[PDB]
Amino acid sequence: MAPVQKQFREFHDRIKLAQYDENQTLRDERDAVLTAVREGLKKVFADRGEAAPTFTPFNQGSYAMNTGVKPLEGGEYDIDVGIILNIAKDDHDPVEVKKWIRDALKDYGNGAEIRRSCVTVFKPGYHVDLAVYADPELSGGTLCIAKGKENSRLWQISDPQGFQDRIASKLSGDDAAQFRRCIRYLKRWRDFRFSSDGNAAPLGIGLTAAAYWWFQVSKRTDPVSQNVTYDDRDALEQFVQTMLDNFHDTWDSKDQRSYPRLTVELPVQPYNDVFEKMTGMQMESFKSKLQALLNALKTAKSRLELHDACKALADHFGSEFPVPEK
Ligand SMILES: O=c1ccn([C@@H]2O[C@H](COP(=O)(O)NP(=O)(O)OP(=O)(O)O)[C@@H](O)[C@H]2O)c(=O)[nH]1
Ligand SMILES: O=c1ccn([C@@H]2O[C@H](COP(=O)(O)NP(=O)(O)OP(=O)(O)O)[C@@H](O)[C@H]2O)c(=O)[nH]1
Repeated sequence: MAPVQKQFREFHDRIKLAQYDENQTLRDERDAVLTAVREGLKKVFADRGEAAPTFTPFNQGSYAMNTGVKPLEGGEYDIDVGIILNIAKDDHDPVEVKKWIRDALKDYGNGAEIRRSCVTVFKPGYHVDLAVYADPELSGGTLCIAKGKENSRLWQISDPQGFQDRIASKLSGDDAAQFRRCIRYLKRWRDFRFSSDGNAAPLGIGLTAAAYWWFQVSKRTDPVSQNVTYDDRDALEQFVQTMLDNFHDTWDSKDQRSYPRLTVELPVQPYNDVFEKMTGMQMESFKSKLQALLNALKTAKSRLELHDACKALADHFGSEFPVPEK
């Protein structure tokens, strides 16, 4: 077994949150918000004199892709769900359609909100993000998400299920398990080391897309038993180094200097840079913490004391990373 592998797997056990298909609590919180939208929609449509449109829900985000992590103590997790309304996109305003959902949920938990890319509804210790789509069958065969706020506002080409397929299909079996563990490791690193300023934090979807582009399996196959052991520390080292290698100095005419920028395109429509909202200064801070994480992964390979190897990693991963006594 690889150095620190046992402690990586124990860390993984502590940070993992079970996917929808394995998690009754998340399925119930999801389904309660879905019910709340159906009932809520009757109310909104009683003023327009016809049946509210029906919707088809589907799982999205980390609990659909089995890349979910528990929040830090007193943080919130996000349940992500898509609803495809039985509407033609050209017949309705995206913000109008997101308004229906917001007003449907106005009086659910601590209220609803219209975001650039979703309607978010707040409850204790978690929020639910409802991506709102028009019917492809009614909208010229494309799946379009409702983008923009009151203060702003389009139907944008979207492919959440294609993204989810890409993440599921990149690898299989125990190879795909290491891939998923390494996404979760970086999500906990993100939560632990970007807690000062949430806006500066690399989005979960960006770490997932980065893994899609750049993650490589690390495993060794015994010359005798042919028995296979995974090396998460080495997989993470190679993955982090590859991300660092893809930062590019980018000139900023206002500040008259360069900032290092990591561009991570979604591998499906709309193929946008998921990190495009991060400022140059937030990118410089992201790069420096990634470099510090890389340095710790290399130190952890070289320590004679397992205590010192694990301590070096706990400095970047936080309180759930096991540190054996010296
Ligand atoms: O397909 C999609 C796309 C987007 N989303 C949801 O959209 C959210 C992305 O976050 P956001 O873009 O909706 N937030 P925003 O209002 O732009 O913040 P800011 O302008 O800085 O003040 C995420 O929480 C996703 O879960 C989906 O759920 N599904
Ligand atoms: O830019 C994009 C593109 C796509 N999506 C879509 O939104 C869904 C996930 O929504 P999300 O933004 O919450 N991503 P997630 O993986 O849950 O990060 P995290 O909560 O930190 O673990 C996915 O099914 C994507 O297809 C976005 O949210 N943003």
